[PDB]
Amino acid sequence: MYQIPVLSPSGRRELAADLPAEINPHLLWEVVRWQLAKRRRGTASTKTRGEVAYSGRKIWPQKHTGRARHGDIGAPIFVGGGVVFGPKPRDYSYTLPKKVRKKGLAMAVADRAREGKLLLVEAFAGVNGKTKEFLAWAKEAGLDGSESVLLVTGNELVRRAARNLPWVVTLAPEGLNVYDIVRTERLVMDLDAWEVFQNRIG
Amino acid sequence: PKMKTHKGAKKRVKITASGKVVAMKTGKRHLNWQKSGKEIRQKGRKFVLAKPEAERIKLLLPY
Amino acid sequence: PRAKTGVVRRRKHKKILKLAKGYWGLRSKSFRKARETLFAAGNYAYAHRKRRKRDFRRLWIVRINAACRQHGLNYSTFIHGLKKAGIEVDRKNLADLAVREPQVFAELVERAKAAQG
Amino acid sequence: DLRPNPGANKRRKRVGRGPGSGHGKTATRGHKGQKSRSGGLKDPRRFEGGRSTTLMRLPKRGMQGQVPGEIKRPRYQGVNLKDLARFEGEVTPELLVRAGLLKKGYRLKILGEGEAKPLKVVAHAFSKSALEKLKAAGGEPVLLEA
RNA sequence: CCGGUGAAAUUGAACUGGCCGUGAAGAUGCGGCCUACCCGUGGCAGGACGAAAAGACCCCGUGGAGCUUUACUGCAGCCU
RNA sequence: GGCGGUAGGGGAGCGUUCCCGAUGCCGAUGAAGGCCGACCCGCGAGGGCGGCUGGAGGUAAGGGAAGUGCGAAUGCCGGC
RNA sequence: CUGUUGGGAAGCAGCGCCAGAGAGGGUGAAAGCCCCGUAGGCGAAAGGUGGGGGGAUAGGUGAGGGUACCCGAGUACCCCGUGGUUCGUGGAGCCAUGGGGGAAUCUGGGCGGACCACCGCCUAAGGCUAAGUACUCCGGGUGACCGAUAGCGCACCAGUACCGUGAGGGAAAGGUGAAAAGAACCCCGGGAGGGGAGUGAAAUAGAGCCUGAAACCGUGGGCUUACAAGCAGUCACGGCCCCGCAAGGGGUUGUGGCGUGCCUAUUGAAGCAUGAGCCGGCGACUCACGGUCGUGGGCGAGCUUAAGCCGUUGAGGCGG
RNA sequence: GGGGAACCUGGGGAACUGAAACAUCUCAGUACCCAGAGGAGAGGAAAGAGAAAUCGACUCCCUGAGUAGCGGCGAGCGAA
Ligand SMILES: [Mg+2]
Ligand SMILES: [Mg+2]
Ligand SMILES: [Mg+2]
Ligand SMILES: [Mg+2]
Ligand SMILES: [Mg+2]
Ligand SMILES: [Mg+2]
Ligand SMILES: [Mg+2]
Ligand SMILES: [Mg+2]
Ligand SMILES: [Mg+2]
Ligand SMILES: [Mg+2]
Ligand SMILES: [Mg+2]
Ligand SMILES: [Mg+2]
Ligand SMILES: [Mg+2]
Ligand SMILES: [Mg+2]
Ligand SMILES: [Mg+2]
Ligand SMILES: [Mg+2]
Ligand SMILES: [Mg+2]
Repeated sequence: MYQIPVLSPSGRRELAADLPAEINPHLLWEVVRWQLAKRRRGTASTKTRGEVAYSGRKIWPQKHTGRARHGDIGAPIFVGGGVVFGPKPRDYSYTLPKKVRKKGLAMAVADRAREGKLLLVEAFAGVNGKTKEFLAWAKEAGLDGSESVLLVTGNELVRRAARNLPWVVTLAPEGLNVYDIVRTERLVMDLDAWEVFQNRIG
Repeated sequence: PKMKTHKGAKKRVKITASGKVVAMKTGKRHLNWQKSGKEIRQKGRKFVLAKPEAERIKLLLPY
Repeated sequence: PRAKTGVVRRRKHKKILKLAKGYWGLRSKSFRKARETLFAAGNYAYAHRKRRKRDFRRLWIVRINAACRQHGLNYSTFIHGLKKAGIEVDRKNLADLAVREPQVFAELVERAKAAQG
Repeated sequence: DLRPNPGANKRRKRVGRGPGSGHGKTATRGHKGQKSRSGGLKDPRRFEGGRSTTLMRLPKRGMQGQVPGEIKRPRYQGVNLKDLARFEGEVTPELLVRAGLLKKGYRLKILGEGEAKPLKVVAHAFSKSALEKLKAAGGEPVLLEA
């Protein structure tokens, strides 16, 4: 809600949040879905009785035949001919109003604050590139591999120091996908984030 | 795709402002070899209808 | 995302076979035949579960009628006295006491010849 | 909230219509039964019957078009001052679009109903029976010209 | 008849009688009555309205197609 | 108090294929599938349980997308 | 690394390690650390490329006054048919022109929807010009795409076999096992095919060799049938054989009660109205755009973007 | 000089179909035939647009816009 923790370079202090702290999950449910369909690459297809290679010639006359009545072999009633109402390729994206994700961005952040599962950072023993130069930072901060974590920073070095971490997924300061936020069971971010997240809302 | 309006209905009808549909009255440019001077009055004025107006509404819709 | 038939269409035909057990010839191994004769059964079993009483409802009476006419009176004349005695007891089955000790029933008869003659 | 357990509310799931069954929907696929049903019934809007439609109306509503079509005379749009009191000052069309009216329909005329803050409104025209309703307030210069 | 090789159309399934009635009213299949051991084989064709090519017949379709014409419109061609 | 029911309307559910759930879990001490059963849940479409076979994948609770549920079309392929 | 089931371990347990590499595939089953590889980094003597940089060259570079020279020809313009533009002769321009009449050099010539006057734009009848745009035989990456009746017709010697003179039509068919270690040898027998031994974890994996359903055929066993009239079942009782603990349960049926198959169209069936020999699989309301109603959520005199631009590559933000 | 899966320019160019018949109209200058240009093709530097004594070669996406308009003013067609 109002209160948030911070690992300063000089100790452990806090800060006052400017953030609405009500709830509405059918918003998030209606935001996750958007994120997941827009990443859907439109690729599935079958072939209707037109993109089938068989010709367009009656198989045997219907008059005086003994059997039934038929025509070209693209006919779905046959076999191997055409698809019925197959799934030609098509986009799944749309345009969800920004005011749903903006507010949707805030809602989820307080959700970790409301549970305390938050941390702004600024001090790092791992301001350089090494996965070992981080897990001890997590040791001296409070991440013992028990539960998952999302991480944000504007430094492409720390990402390296954890890009191979199964329980820690990289995230740039911008695309705070509500998916990965709710995906991970805990969150971490930096001021380099808390100026754009603020310039979004704050 | 992108529904085409019905210009043959635009020129004939006008959509109101309570959703109703109103057209000019019929019978005023043919039968007038002198018949009831009364009639040449309630036919020069617009009238509204009932069910079939929704048959018309859906022929417009962007306008 | 294709979803072929597969399991679904077979298991059902196995259930119809499961209820078509002992049905003559194709009527128990050919599917869309077994489907049929099951329709009639559930109907034939319906009506007859309504009928099984009327069967026994009838049978009991004849046995009763067999008893009263062994005292010397008809079933019609038997029941009335019981009814005149106002005895909502005689479940027409429970009047089977003609081989379930008879005096228990033989002296139900004389309690009929009272209130009528 | 963790990743799962963020389901929708209620009254919202699709479960669209699936009329290929044996007692759910019918073996005639819902709104079908009689005959003449597999392609379409023409357009049940303007047509059908084959009598005379209801296009039997007269279209006197004239000026139904020439050849170059429309012509560029400016659209006069009015504005009710009811919410012109939301702000105040030298209000001009320049910002009246920014507020939420006109929308480049352009050529602003003022009119309407209510108390008018003596706020000097610059526009292109004013409704008479509202201009004295302004006269007891402030000042009202006119547009450029034509 | 014996040895050897070995198809077909048809077929919802069958444990497939007769008669007198009923029944959209031509019943092996409904009611009543009569007859009849189970199963084959040789043959005859009364029934199963039998197999239909979607009857060789009649009608319908705001179907098709050929042909005709002082039906309609256009075209070639011909005159001009 | 009402609950026969065709066209038709509304509501509710079961099953299949795939995705988030997953660098998750079940699986060689045997998965999916196939033979059974007189066991159990459900009125249901269905879900669990014991036995046999098979031998490597299968995926809960809540959300999502469908090439989605067969008894016939003188339907099509194949087999008989 | 070791230990332990297992034919086989990557599984299970313990103790560790790497991390800019925990994405994947393989190895007898499920491997971050066995193998190729991914993160990241280096790289061609030769050909090509060039779109970024550089040199050179092609080309180009002033004004005032006067002159009375030149400015794209059957062309412009007008008419008779005509097409294109949304223009179906409509008030019908403009652009191109098949036919006919036939100009002028800036005192000129076209246009601004008949025509005229003014006002404004343009200078035609010579040609050229990258970029931004479409496509996918080819290569790469990717998939809420299929998985042998599906996916193109072909996963496989397929545009083959087969049909037709001919254009042209055009299929079916994958799966032993990880390893052929594929049955030496013996026996019946003409061989084929089998029995045994043996390999194999398994031959109940045997070379159309993963799974093996259903229709269909046969052998063995429990019940029944040669006085009986039948949509072939249902109900009741007894009877025979089996399971089980009282009691109960399974399978069969002798007798008695009742019993006019399914779907479709039909007012109407049992029907002498359509259809199906049977089984097993493929097979039938989805999608795009616009719109009416309903509903769920966002904001609320406001609500909202589209193409496109920055960025990891299943991140979003700007863009009014 | 010929080939090249589709894409591109030009020369020709239908009818089914829709109008619930059908001739103007639509399908449509689509499908098909021909010739040719290449990695692209075509167009391309105003005898332009269009109303401001304004924009400035050409192509391409969005909006304008199913607006203006075209129509046996019927289906329906469709700019700048
Ligand atoms: Mg929700
Ligand atoms: Mg024919
Ligand atoms: Mg009684
Ligand atoms: Mg007695
Ligand atoms: Mg469905
Ligand atoms: Mg119903
Ligand atoms: Mg029809
Ligand atoms: Mg009508
Ligand atoms: Mg006013
Ligand atoms: Mg017979
Ligand atoms: Mg004729
Ligand atoms: Mg599966
Ligand atoms: Mg052991
Ligand atoms: Mg194939
Ligand atoms: Mg094909
Ligand atoms: Mg085939
Ligand atoms: Mg089947």
